[PDB]
Amino acid sequence: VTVITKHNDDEQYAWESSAGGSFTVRTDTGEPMGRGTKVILHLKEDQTEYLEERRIKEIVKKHSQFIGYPITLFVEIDQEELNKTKPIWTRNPDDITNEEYGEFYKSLTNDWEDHLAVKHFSVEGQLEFRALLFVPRRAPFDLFENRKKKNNIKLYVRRVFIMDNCEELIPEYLNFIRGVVDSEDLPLNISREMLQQSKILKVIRKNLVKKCLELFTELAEDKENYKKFYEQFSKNIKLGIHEDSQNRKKLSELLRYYTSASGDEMVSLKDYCTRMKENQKHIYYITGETKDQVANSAFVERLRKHGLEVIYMIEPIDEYCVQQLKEFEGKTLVSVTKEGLELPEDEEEKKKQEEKKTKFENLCKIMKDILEKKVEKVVVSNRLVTSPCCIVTSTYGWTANMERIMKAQALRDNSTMGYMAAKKHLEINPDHSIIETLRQKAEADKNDKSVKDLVILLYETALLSSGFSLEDPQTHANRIYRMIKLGLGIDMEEVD
Amino acid sequence: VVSNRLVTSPCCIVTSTYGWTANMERIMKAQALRDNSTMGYMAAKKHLEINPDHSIIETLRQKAEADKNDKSVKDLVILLYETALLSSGFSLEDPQTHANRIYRMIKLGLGID
Amino acid sequence: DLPENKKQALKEKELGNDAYKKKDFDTALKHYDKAKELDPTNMTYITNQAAVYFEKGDYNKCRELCEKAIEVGRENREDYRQIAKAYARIGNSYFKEEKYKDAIHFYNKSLAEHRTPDVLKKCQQAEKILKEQERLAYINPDLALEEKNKGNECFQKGDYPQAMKHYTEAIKRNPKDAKLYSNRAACYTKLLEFQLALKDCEECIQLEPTFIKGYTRKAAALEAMKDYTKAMDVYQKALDLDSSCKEAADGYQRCMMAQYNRHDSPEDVKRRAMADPEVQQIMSDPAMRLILEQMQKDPQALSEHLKNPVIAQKIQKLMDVGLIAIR
Amino acid sequence: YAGYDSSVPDSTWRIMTTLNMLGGRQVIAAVKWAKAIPGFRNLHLDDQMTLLQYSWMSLMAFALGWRSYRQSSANLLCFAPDLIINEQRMTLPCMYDQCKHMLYVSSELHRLQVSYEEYLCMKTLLLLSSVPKDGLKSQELFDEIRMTYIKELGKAIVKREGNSSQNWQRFYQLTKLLDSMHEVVENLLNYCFQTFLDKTMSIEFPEMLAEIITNQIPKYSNGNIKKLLFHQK
Amino acid sequence: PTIEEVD
Repeated sequence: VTVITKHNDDEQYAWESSAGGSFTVRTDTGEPMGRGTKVILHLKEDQTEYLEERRIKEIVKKHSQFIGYPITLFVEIDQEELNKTKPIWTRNPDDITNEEYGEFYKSLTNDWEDHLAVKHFSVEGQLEFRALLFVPRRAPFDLFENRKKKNNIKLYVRRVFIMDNCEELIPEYLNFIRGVVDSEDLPLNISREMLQQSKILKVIRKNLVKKCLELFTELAEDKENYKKFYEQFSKNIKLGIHEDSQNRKKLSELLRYYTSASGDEMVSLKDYCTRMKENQKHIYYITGETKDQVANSAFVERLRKHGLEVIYMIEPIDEYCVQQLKEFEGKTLVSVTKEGLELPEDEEEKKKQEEKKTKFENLCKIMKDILEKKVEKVVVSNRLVTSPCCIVTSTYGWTANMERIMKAQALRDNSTMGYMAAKKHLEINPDHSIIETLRQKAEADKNDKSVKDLVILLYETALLSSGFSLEDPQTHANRIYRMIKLGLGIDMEEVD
Repeated sequence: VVSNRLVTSPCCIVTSTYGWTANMERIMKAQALRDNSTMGYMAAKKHLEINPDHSIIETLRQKAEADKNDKSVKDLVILLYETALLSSGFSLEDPQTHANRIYRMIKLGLGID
Repeated sequence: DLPENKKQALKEKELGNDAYKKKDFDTALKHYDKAKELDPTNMTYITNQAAVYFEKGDYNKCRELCEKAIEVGRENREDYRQIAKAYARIGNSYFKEEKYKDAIHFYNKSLAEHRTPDVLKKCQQAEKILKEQERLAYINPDLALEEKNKGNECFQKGDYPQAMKHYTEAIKRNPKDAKLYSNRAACYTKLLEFQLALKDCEECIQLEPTFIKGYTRKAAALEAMKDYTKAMDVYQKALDLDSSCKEAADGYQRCMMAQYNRHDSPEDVKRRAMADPEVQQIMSDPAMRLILEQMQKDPQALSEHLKNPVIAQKIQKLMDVGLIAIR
Repeated sequence: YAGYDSSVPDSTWRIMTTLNMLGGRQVIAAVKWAKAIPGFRNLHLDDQMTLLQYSWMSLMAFALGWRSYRQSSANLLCFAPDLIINEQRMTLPCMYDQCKHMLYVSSELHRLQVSYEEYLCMKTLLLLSSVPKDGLKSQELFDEIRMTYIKELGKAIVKREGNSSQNWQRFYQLTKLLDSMHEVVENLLNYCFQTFLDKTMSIEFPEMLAEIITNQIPKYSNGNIKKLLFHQK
Repeated sequence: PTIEEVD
């Protein structure tokens, strides 16, 4: 290392050293500087890549871009200023344009495409930091060359670049937001462990989350762009609704679902509330594989009859959202496929429902005995209109949709599962002509073969309607074949 | 096609040479997030085989020849198809339509209008 | 529960409400006027009378009433949401008269009183309408020609950034000038802003489908970025218009070889191909993942699956980008 | 995907027998849970089972505690997310003679204003809290695991209360609940031991608890089981 | 080339 210095009011001297315990100084007999210091480094041959114009530009742009004095690179000369502008995040949020945020983002993420939205804010007081949080226009892609680089929010402390991977800076469910955080209180004595134990980092993280949620809300106000956002990031909101127990309320407001009364639009839980019927204390929902399976499901026949709206949840992750969304704006959420569902029914109708339970009490008992080893109970339905029956999931069990996911995972894992199977209830439609016929036969002779066969066939059919697999598809098919051969016969302005 | 593997079942559904097994299909349908264009294609790669000696099939041949569009044939053929998918372990895209076919058959069996 | 005059005002309020349900504007005004005098420290009677004047198209009277209601509500400490509603309605009269700039002013006051979702949406509509009216007022093809011409003087000297600035003013002044879009595209191609060259060339082309230069400028940007597959396709579209065109023919021939010669390392292929959302979808789709595994293991899986376009074109896209090589 | 199993009771005042069916399913779940904690499966099986045999009672009462704290402001026991037993059944002797000790635990989590992280740290600590007086065959690993857990409780508290005096007060007050859980267990187990052996009580047990209780009675009631405390009085 | 021309 060579250091040439000229103090104002002193002589220019040249220091030279190879370390190793020693150095010397000589008068510098070369050209004088007006003032100042120049350092000449004599490089190791394997390190000469650091003299590359490209590498210098990258290093200065990544680590010295916040230096107040202009730094220029002399090459061949062509002289290029490197720290030409202030870091975008240190500039006033009101002056910065969308084009500027756009180019910054592209460089930040190496995303040829523009950003969806950006939140830019700063705080002061007992905590001081500045931050930029960007929402991409596309969800992150599966390529491992991208996934291995997360969490991609750059951290700076006192404008000093610290790192590209900022674990514990933002919750994982929001790890699709790209950005920059520049903290003043966080110590420069950084190691992953210090950061994990830092109360400063903890506070910054909760504040970044709140701001992310504010950005999402602003996007929510814009119907056209919110939909674009939601299509790419709805799963992230949903992961959050499940895990973030404190921001769960704000996250629920961001959910959008198809409903039985939305046509093809996705609507918010607040829109559902605005279309609720008098004395409706519940938000009704159904889960499934497709929109049409749930729309035409037996479980919603009466709800449509009564004019009630039902939320259609058809993404696998929905099975988790419903586990934490116990309430929305004080209304209870209920699954139309689960045990105990009740409607905002009339008192006269409730009496008729009790009369029907009595009328069919004997049938319920007979069917249960036939199916004692198949179902927990047989009861009279308050859900069905045209189906003679359905299979209802117990309150603590898994719906057919969650069981098919668990089973699909077991196949994925090349395993089987040591778990309690969902408990099931069969429900009888008391007004169905098949059911009334059955009541009469069942009472005439409890063990008439045709009673036993009809009950089993209805049970298996009902399992299929509810999305449960059959434990024995060949036997089921054979019952159908028997049925077929018998059928063939071959054996103004607002006012205050 | 006409079956060379069946005896008592009127039919079965056979995975085509390059198709999915029931287990692959179950994983795919249950968990895949898809536009269903490629899934519809793979899902459709199936062969239905006919048991030429089954009494249902023989009855069916006779009806099909008498009237290609007989409504009872269109419904019997679909019912056998859906049933066969289940016996082969494949899910139905719409269990409710299937159930309704069963319910119609039942009410007819019971003398119900 | 109420002072007798408040209850009396309420009974009249309710009768007035029924009169409005039936659109009986004038009976209702009589009821609300009684209610207003019975309980004068209450904006509701004033705003209801305004509701009639708004529905009648009598916007000046309904505005006076809303303003009086606002002054009264503040004196009597009425809910901020009530004040907001009176302002929202004022903004609505201007909205209805198409005075969107005033509708906005009053909606802004409404929002300060309460950021009512209805106001937020209605004021956004007022803004969208006014913004379109302003752009149309801004448009003037002769000023566009003068800015275009200054942009051309700059452009022709190699000063593309300045040319771009003048071209930008020219397009604000004349939005359908296809030639102007392609002149900006040229500025960007020369400055290596190849992506921006593509967006302005695309608008030029849709406006003027026969503008062969729109295609040669776009294709040059694509070729420069080593997107030889689309550059060739764009240069070919240019050839479809004129088979003798020099850039359309020469750029096409360079792309024809370069699109294969550049594959080099698979890392180049992955970084470039996966930039394209279409192949990201092909790879993110598990059905395709299963099909591809069969294809690697069995050339006959390819022979059969490629007979169906839904798969054959997903595969063709992966081949076109260089992700799938066929030997 | 997350979520692997589920369990509920099917009765209210008759929880006097269904608590055992539930305790059976909950201790089994506790075994799966315990195994899921790194290093638990490396413990000798005889000791893994000994610890659930002795700790199942505190894990059950503590599990009820959390749900009660959040669902009924610790006034009622919550046997499962879907079952809360109300006052008209809660004070009956068949319920209350055992349940009053489980209510003590619920009341303390509520008085203490325990976070879920702090709660889980404590549930995890209770898992290894009751051992034979003669020690465990693979005790050295059990001891490392149990001490890791107490350090985790401290961390859960320090990062939540703030200040210094509140960290030690919340820590020691929560720790006092872990220690007093043994007073809860002494009485809750004596109910089970008595109803297991005395046929007069007409109490049914599942195979899981029936094995635990026959193995636990001759050691617990005779003082051959050691109560591990994390704090002094 | 086209990119150095105006229309």
